[PDB]
Amino acid sequence: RLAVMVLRWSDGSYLEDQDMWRMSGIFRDVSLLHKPTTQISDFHVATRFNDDFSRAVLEAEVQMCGELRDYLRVTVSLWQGETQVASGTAPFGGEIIDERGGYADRVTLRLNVENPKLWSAEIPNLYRAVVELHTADGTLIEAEACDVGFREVRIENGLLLLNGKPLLIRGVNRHEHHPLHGQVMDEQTMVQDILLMKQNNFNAVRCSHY
Amino acid sequence: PNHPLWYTLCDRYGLYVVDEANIETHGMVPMNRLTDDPRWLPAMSERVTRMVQRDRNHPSVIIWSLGNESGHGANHDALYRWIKSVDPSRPVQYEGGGADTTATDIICPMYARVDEDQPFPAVPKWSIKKWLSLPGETRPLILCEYAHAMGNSLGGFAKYWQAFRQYPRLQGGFVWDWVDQSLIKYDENGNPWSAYGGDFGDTPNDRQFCM
Ligand SMILES: [Mg+2]
Ligand code: NA
Ligand code: NA
Repeated sequence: RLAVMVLRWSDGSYLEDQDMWRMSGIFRDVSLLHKPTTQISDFHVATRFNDDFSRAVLEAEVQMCGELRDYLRVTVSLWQGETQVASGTAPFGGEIIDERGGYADRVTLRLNVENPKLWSAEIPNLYRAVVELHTADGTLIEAEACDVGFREVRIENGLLLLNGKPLLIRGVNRHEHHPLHGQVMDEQTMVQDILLMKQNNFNAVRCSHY
Repeated sequence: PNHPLWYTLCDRYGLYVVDEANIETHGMVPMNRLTDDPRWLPAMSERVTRMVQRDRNHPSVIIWSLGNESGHGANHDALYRWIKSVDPSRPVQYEGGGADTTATDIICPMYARVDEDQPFPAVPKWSIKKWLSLPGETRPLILCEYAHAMGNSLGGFAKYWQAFRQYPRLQGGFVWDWVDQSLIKYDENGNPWSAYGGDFGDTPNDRQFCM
């Protein structure tokens, strides 16, 4: 038995003065997650490009918790559909960062990707990155994963650029609102919103304000 | 460069002066044919350097100009730097080659409009409001020529001044121009009349464009 005492007002409310209905409760999903003792505790995916975007490096920083061991390995593989595009495997132990050494509980993988299909609102090209925590001879501990979009966002010469091209934001602010369920969001409503926005030539959304 | 008394009069009465080198090669094709030519650098250098040597002590002169309507050549870049090196006390401006070249401290277009773009190839005349904020652009904009007062004209003059006042980096301009270049001729009875291009048997000519 779980018991949850939810308070309507808190010191937190001073930072939650958005122009919206003031409601309360357990209004998003509750879940139970099982992880092994030795586990992926964090991972960051970055994508860097050459000048013409004909080459990319996918860089993946992975962190573990649990007992450090020489036999531990991380494999990051990148998939385009059912096709494996790139893969890297390394033991734990980051580069030296200061006078006391590096992160023994971290590893950075670097995958080369030739002519990556680029992500934009116009063509949302996605790859699948799988992060496998495993033993040297390939016994899996656990896998995490995310969708990867190869795109570069930068400000140069006073212009916001996506993949080297100046954006024109056709944006709208969107609160999480349903007239019957209040501030509880469901997939069907989210999808309905996305289709309508795209059907009406929007390419961008601001998470107003959370 | 003007008659020397002009600068003395501007010093005393109080007018800001743009002193301009006697260099205009408008009729060349393309406009920079001579001013990109190192063979013409000596001749151009003297027109700039001798003006500076003559007029550099006048307080009314606040800006140097490299000339007018001669495209943009490497000769302009050399003479721009020569002025910056010998007289750091005055900005240098030059409109040729698109009004925002590396030979000018001031975006100084001629007849750029307030709101309307005129995107000519190579040498566009951006709307002056737009021009200021083009990517990477930081300089002040002062029109070297605007509001062409030919005949019944100066329509929309107020639109310029509204923008000048609203935008800090729009710091005005110089109307084209002060005085009709009409010449006097006489009829059979000795009555004077105002003449313009072509009235002296001069041909080819550009008729009333001198006024
Ligand atoms: Mg508010
Ligand atoms: Na102004
Ligand atoms: Na004229």
